[PDB]
Amino acid sequence: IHHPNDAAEQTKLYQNPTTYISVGTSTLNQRLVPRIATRSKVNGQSGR
Amino acid sequence: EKKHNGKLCDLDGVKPLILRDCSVAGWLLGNPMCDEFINVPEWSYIVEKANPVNDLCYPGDFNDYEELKHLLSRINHFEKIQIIPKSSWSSHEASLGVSSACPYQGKSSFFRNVVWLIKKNSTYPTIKRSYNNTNQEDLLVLWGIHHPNDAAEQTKLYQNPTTYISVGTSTLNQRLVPRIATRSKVNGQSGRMEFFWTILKPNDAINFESNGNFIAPEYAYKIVKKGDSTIMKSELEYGN
Amino acid sequence: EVHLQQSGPELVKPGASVKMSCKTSGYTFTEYTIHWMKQSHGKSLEWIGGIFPNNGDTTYNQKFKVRATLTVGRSSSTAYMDLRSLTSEDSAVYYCVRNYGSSYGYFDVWGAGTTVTVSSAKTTPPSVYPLAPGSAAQTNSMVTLGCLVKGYFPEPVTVTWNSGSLSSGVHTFPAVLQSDLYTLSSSVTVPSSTWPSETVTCNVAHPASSTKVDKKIVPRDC
Amino acid sequence: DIVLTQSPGSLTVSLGQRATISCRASESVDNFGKSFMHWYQQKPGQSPKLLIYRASNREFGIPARFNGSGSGTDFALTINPVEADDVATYFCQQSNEDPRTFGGGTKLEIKRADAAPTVSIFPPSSEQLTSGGASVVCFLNNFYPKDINVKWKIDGSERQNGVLNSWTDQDSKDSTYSMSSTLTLTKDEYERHNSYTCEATHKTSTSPIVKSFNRNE
Ligand SMILES: CC(=O)N[C@@H]1[C@@H](O)[C@H](O[C@@H]2O[C@H](CO)[C@H](O)[C@H](O[C@]3(C(=O)O)C[C@H](O)[C@@H](NC(C)=O)[C@H]([C@H](O)[C@H](O)CO)O3)[C@H]2O)[C@@H](CO)O[C@H]1O
Ligand SMILES: *[C@@H]1O[C@H](CO)[C@@H](O[C@@H]2O[C@H](CO)[C@@H](O[C@@H]3O[C@H](CO)[C@@H](O)[C@H](O)[C@@H]3O)[C@H](O)[C@H]2NC(C)=O)[C@H](O)[C@H]1NC(C)=O
Ligand SMILES: *[C@@H]1O[C@H](CO)[C@@H](O)[C@H](O)[C@H]1NC(C)=O
Ligand SMILES: *[C@@H]1O[C@H](CO)[C@@H](O)[C@H](O)[C@H]1NC(C)=O
Repeated sequence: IHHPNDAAEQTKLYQNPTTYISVGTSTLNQRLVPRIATRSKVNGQSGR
Repeated sequence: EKKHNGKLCDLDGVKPLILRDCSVAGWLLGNPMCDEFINVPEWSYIVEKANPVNDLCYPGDFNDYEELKHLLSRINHFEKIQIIPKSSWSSHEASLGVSSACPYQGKSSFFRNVVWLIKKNSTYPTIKRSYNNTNQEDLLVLWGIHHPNDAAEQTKLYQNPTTYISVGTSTLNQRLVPRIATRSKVNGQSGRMEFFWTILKPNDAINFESNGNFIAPEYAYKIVKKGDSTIMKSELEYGN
Repeated sequence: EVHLQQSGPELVKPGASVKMSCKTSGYTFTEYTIHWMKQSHGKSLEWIGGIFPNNGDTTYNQKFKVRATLTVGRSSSTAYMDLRSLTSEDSAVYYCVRNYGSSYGYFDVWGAGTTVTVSSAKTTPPSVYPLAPGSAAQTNSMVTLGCLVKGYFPEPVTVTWNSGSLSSGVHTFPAVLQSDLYTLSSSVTVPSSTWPSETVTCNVAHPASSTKVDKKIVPRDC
Repeated sequence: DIVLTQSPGSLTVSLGQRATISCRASESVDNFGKSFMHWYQQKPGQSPKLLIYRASNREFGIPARFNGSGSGTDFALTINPVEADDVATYFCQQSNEDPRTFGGGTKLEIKRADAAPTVSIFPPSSEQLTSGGASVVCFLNNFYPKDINVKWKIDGSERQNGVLNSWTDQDSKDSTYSMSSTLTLTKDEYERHNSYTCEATHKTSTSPIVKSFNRNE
C-alpha cells in the first residue's frame, strides 16, 4: 500500500480522492485505506 | 537470610522514585492530584502501590501502557521541556479545556503535560504543528484523543462533524478517528480519552495535524541517563 | 512548590532558651527528613542535625549535641528546634532545609532563614530623617534622593519607597556598628523632571518594634 | 571528618571567560561507585540553592552553563559563559558520612571597564537639628573597581573620627559598587566649621573629584 505525502499527490498519481484496497481469500478479508499524514524524509522520500 | 529490616530506602545512595498514590500513567501525564512528582531528580527504582488511587483521572485507556512501563525500567532520569508552549494557540482555545472529573482545590482541572483544545469563535481551523528535536538525548512525547459521548457534543466542542488526528514522524504514520458510541459513566464522565506515546530520536521531527478531537502535548520528556531499574509493587514507605 | 517558611527574627538575653519554627507545605512531611544549619555572618556553614518526621528519629552533630533539640509535630507538619545556654557566639542565622536522600543525599530546598541575636540591650524604634538633594548641583537630567535610618535595634529592618512603585535605582546598605547602635542608609535614582511633580515617600518597617513610619521628603529651600 | 579546603578564595573573571572553581577533600568522598559531593551557590542576601548534586548531575532549572566534573578527592566546577548575574558564594559539600562539612566559600568577582564614581555632597537636614545631632553623608555610586579611598576635609583640615563606610555587593546588572561615607556629628562641633566636602581617589581618574557645600547658602 502506498501512503502519499499529501492530498495534492493523491490526485496527481491516482486521480481518486478516496481510495481503498480490498484483498479477499478463503481465510482473509481486508479493507485497506491510505493514511495520509506529514512525515519526515528518510531515504529522500517522505511517502511510506 | 530470612530477616529483613522492613523499610524501603535507597539503593547505592540514590533515592528511589516513590509514587505514593498516582501511577506511571498519572505521573507522566501530570495528574493534578500529585504535583509533587514534577521535575523529579534521578532515581534508583520506581515504587508504586498495587492499586493506585489517582490513575487516569479522566476516563480512558493508555495505548501501549505496558510497553511504556518496560522502557521506564531502563531509564534513570527524566526532564521536562517546552516542546509546544501554551498561549501559542491563538486560534484554538486552550485554557477552557478543563473537565469536572479532575478536581483541584474544588476547581475543575486537567493534566499538566497535555492541553485540551476546543473551538473559540465557532471555528476550528486545521493546525499544522511540527517539532524538531535538537536535543542530543532521546526525547519522549505523548498526546491523546478525545472520544465524545454523542454527535451533539462533537459540534458543541469542535464544530467539525468528521475529525481526524494525523501524527507523523520518521518511523510512524498514523491516522486517528474519534469512535463515537454510548458508554457507561465512570468517574462521572461518559467520554473517554485514549492517550498515545512515541519515542523521538535526536535530529528527528514529529508532525501533528488535526481538525478536532486533538490533545496537543504541553511538556516533553527528555531521557538523560539510561541504566537499570525496576517498577516494584509494594505498600511500604521510606525508611531513611 | 515545596516552599518552607520559618519564624521571624528573635531577640533574647544570653543564657536563656529559644524555640524556632519551620512550616512545611506542598509535599509529604513524612518522607523527607528536615535538617538545620547555622551560618555565622556568612563565614562558613556547619551542619547542626536532622530529624526524621516519620518516626522521630534524630541525629546530631557533636558540636551541638549538648544543647540542640529537634522535635516535629505531624499534626501541624512543622519542625522546631530548642537552644540552651545562648551565648554571643550563637548570634547568627539558621536555615531550615530538607535532605532528599538518606545520610548520603543532598539538601534540595532552603528556607528563608531566621536570624537570631543576643544582647543585654533593649529595643529602640527606628528614626528616619530627611535627606534632601543639593539645590546647587542640580542637573536637569539626573538627581539623587534618599533617607537615612538612625537609632534602631535590633536587625533587621526592611525599607521600601512609594509602596515599591520604583525598583530601578533602589540601593540598600548594611548597618554598621556605632556605640552598639545600628544605622543604615538608602537611596534611589529619580529623573529631575518628575521631581517634585509627584510625591515621594520612603517607608521603614520594624517588625520587632511593630512601627510603621510614613515620611515625606520635603524639597530643600534656601 | 572530611574537611573541605576550597581554592581560590576569591575568583575574578570578566564576562565571557571560563571560571574554574575547585576544592579538595582529606580522604576520598567516593563510595558505592559514585562520588558524593554537592555544589551549592548562595547569592548575596539570599538563601543558598543547589547547583550540582553528586558532583556530576545538574539540577533542573539550573542553566547548562554550570559544569561540574571530578573524581576521587579533587572536584571542579566550570561556568561557560559568565554574565553579571553570576556573582555569589559557592560551596562544595561532602556526604560520605556524618557530620556534613562545607567549604570555606568563594566570592566570584567580575572584571569590567572602570567607572568614575558619581559623588554628590549632601547637607544635614533641619529635622536633624531638632534631634540635637548632625550627620553629613557622601554618596558614591556606580564605580569600578571596589578599591577606593574616601577622604574628609573640614575647612581645609583633614579629620578622621566618625567615619562610617558601608560596603555593598556587586550589582547583578552593570557590575558596579556603591559607597556611603557617613560622618556622625552633634551640636558642639558642627557650629564652628563652614566648609565640608568629600574627595575620593580612584585609579580610573587622576585627580580626586571634589563636591563641597557651605552652611551659609
Ligand atoms: C448527569 C447528566 O449527564 N445530566 C446532564 C448534565 O451532564 C449536563 O451537564 C453537562 O453534561 C455533559 C455531558 O456529560 C458533561 O457532563 C458536562 O460536564 C463537562 C465536565 O465537567 O466534564 C463540562 C466540561 O466543561 C466539558 N469540557 C469542556 C471541553 O468544556 C466536559 C466534557 O465536555 C466531557 O467530559 C466530555 O464528554 O463536560 C456537563 O456540564 C446538564 C446541562 O446540559 O444537563 C443534565 O441533564
Ligand atoms: C532538525 O534540524 C536540524 C538542524 O536545524 C536538521 O539538520 C540538518 O542536517 C543536514 C545533514 O547534516 C544538513 O545538511 C547539511 O547542512 C550543511 C550546513 O547547512 C551544509 O553545508 C551541507 O551541504 C548539508 O546541506 C542540514 O543543513 C541541517 N538543517 C539545518 C542546519 O537547518 C534536521 O534535518 C532537522 N530535522 C528534520 C527531520 O528535518
Ligand atoms: C468572531 O469573528 C467575528 C468575525 O466573523 C467577529 O466579529 C467576532 O468578534 C469574533 N468573536 C470574538 C469573540 O472575537
Ligand atoms: C563538563 O566538562 C567535562 C570536562 O571538563 C566534560 O567531560 C563533560 O562532558 C562536560 N559536561 C557537560 C554537561 O558539558
